[PDB]
Amino acid sequence: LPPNAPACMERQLEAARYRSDGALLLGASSLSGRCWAGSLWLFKDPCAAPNEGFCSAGVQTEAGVADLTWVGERGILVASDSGAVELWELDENETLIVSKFCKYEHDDIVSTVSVLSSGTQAVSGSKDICIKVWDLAQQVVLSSYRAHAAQVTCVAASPHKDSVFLSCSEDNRILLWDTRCPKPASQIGGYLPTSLAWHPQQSEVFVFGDENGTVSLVDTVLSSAVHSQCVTGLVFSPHSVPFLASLSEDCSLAVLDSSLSELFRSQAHRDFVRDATWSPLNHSLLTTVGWDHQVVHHVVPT
Amino acid sequence: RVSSGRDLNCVPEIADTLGAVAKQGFDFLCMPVFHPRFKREFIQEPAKNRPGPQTRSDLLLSGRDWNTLIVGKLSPWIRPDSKVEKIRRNSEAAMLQELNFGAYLGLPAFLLPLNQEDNTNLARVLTNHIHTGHHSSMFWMRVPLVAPEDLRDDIIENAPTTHTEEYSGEEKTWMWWHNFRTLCDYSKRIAVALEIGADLPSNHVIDRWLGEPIKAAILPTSIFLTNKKGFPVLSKMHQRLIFRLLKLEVQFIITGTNHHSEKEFCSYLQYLEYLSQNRPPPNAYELFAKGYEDYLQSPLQPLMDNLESQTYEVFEKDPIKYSQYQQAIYKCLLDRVPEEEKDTNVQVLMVLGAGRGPLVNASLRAAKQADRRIKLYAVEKNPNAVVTLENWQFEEWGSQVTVVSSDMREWVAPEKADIIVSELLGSFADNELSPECLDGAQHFLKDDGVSIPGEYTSFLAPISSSKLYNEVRACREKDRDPEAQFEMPYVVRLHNFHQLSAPQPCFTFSHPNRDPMIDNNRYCTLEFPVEVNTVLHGFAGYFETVLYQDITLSIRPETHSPGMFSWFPILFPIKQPITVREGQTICVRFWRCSNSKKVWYEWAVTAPVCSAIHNPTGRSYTIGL
Ligand SMILES: Cn1ncc(-c2ccc3c(=O)[nH]nc(C[NH3+])c3c2)c1-c1c(F)c(Cl)cc(OC2CC2)c1C#N
Ligand SMILES: CSC[C@H]1O[C@@H](n2cnc3c(N)ncnc32)[C@H](O)[C@@H]1O
Repeated sequence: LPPNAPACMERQLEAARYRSDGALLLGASSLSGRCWAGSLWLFKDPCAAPNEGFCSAGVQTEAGVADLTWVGERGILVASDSGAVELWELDENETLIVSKFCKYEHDDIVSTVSVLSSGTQAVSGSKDICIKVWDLAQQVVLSSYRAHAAQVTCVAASPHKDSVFLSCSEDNRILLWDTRCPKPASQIGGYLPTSLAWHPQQSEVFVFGDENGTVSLVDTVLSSAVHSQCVTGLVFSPHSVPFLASLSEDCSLAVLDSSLSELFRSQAHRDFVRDATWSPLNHSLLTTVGWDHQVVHHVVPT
Repeated sequence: RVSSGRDLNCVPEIADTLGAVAKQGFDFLCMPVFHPRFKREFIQEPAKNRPGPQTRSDLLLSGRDWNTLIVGKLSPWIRPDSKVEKIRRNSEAAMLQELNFGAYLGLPAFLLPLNQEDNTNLARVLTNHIHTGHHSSMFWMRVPLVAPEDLRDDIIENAPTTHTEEYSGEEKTWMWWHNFRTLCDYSKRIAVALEIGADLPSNHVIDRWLGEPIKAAILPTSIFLTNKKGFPVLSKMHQRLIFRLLKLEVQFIITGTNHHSEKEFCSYLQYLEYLSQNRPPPNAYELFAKGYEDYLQSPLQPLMDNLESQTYEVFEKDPIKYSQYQQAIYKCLLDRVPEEEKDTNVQVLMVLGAGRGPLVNASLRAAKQADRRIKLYAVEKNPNAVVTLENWQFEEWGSQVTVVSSDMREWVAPEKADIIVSELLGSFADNELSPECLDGAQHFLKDDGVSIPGEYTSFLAPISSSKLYNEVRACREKDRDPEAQFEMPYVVRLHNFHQLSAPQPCFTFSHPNRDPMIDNNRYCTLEFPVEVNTVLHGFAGYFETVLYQDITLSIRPETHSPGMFSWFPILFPIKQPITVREGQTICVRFWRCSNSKKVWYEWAVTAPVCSAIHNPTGRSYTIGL
């Protein structure tokens, strides 16, 4: 029950991201009921979550948390329902989560956000069809791109190239971006794409899931019918030869290998699976969260 | 006084939100009834068993607030036309659920998007909902002037934007609306919520929406400019569109976040108010008929019917009309009585259809200013108005005026007239049978007598207006032809419509008719060059008349008598709308038919396609002789 931390945590869990030392970051939204808001949480003890009385820190946000991501080791970048991108930062003591800036630049729900290589800039996608490049230090939008014709479903920064990032939209476009080019967007050659994930060890390789439950390996083609519904996210493991965790609206988590073959299957969740994060300490442990308010700790056989 | 609303996709608490919206100066709020991101499963476990509540409780607002302040919005994840079957099923169930919850709350309107070309299933679900209980709730189809794909930044290197003109392509969003409402069989509860983009399209794309049931205009904050002082404003082109939209009295909706953070949020709204205050409506005639806009009226038949007292009052509240008569009589008296005979030559004037006596007085005022002598007859077959005439004659006019309570076709005049004056014209000129009346009265006009008016002509022009088409369509009655409403004309102050070609003359009549073989039947063919893509719903009618020489009356728009209130245009509908492409010609045929009892009109379209002959044998509409 830390200070300025809400007593009750929202039901719908959307984000779960580990950091270097192993503290777990939780993003929650209230998608029903009287008040539709969100919150941010930090669990230095990952097994204590989602219990609010045994968390390291917490804070309430004005609107929901559509997506979030770490910014270093004390920064939290939030995609708000209010159309704003928010940056929160832990104090030196890491007992309070304070709002660093909250800028209302998008005209609709900000659905996706991703931090670039340098860790000083981030790219966000919104239902207003726009994609914006942010200067986290100056708290301003460096660029605003309207390349898509529909909602921007997912934006994923390049792991090591600070000017490159992916994005997919309901206009059926997968766009590879390189802000070094005069025309920075490039359309990469089905069902609507819904999730993106670069390969951590291969520069020009990424994967993307579609609204029909298929995961595809793409060189800048191999695919497999992994889920029976929309593929919500794709997370590679930190291993030298990484595994691929895919979560979907079918309430299941899958773990695939180099050829997109299934090595593990979890159905512990009773609602949508919203995120997945690999432990930096134990590489075989995989944590998932969902709208069933469950924080499951999977032990993936390697 | 602009009725405006605030569009939001994020509402943490309804009470606080609605308060901030009201304090900023808005009349209503567009908000989702279910959380936009709260995707819901309806078929597959375990997700379908998600414990409630599924959304907010209706107790958070009073019934009066739900009825007047809230506009529901369909959740953006609902895609009934998705290519994935599973997503179509869930979207159908979710659409009915959200729509039914809107009806449950008694919301006055619900917002649904038209953001792609195929909305077939979306229309089916909506239509199904409409036929599940009779309700008055409205459905606002959110559709943009310019499809997002057609306004995206040219920043995709391997997929550049189009730089050549695609005339029809730039009208694609209108086709989205047209197909959707046609699938919905022109439901009166389905209106347009036109969304305005940062860059306006060609005029033809904008004109496309002329005559469409536009109930709301959506203005994103990102389209506003910034003047020196830092307040949001609009380009002169956008102001031109806002002015056009105010004439339609649409409700304006402000969407998007505050980008002029230096100023408060009511700033955008203030600009609308400011623009509303800065416009000009022609004296009277736009004051006058603002309440009669697109209001269908049965054409008068002053021959077969006796007009009521207040109907004559309307005729008399138009001084410009009668001063034209006075001048017309004035000029005629001078031309027929030289100065040397001003004391010996008494002219016999006969008002044929005197009503309550505005022409009688106009004749008296004409003789005075002309300094000539006139002997007046006031003929009027409506006995109730003859009561007004004879009280006028005893109290004021005196022996100079002789009231004759008779039909001009049967009256046996004691002498012959030098000038017959009549006001027997309708919106379509001869649609009250002025030719037949003056023909029967022609025998007691001197061989050199003058008739005022001397001639009149009717004009036709093809119009597009899905709004008026729906109003005519709504005129079905219990015990007649289910389509008889399309085979009769209406007097209406045409407002929300689009004139597809310049009016052309149709029927002309001259009086006196010296011809030995008088035949008032008519058959006329007209070809209207149409330079736009549109849909034909009917033909607007006007008329011009020559009172005397250069003195005239006209409701034809290009020659409209300035300042005259009398006579709205007439409307001839057609049963089935007709698609017309740019450059095509609309060929219409009109007949003026008659027997010994009734006169009527028959019309048909022969190009680009053939319509059915309308009102054959006056089956649905006749004018009593
Ligand atoms: C509905 N309707 N149909 C015909 C007429 C009409 C109007 C004005 C004149 C006229 O000044 N002279 N002679 C004639 C006939 N010779 C006349 C006929 C009308 C009509 C009406 F009977 C009434 Cl009561 C009101 C109307 O509109 C007012 C609201 C603006 C109209 C019209 N349009
Ligand atoms: C000012 S509208 C036409 C007027 O002329 C009258 N009227 C129409 N037809 C005749 C007619 N055949 N004989 C006499 N009055 C007529 C009508 O009763 C009405 O008052």
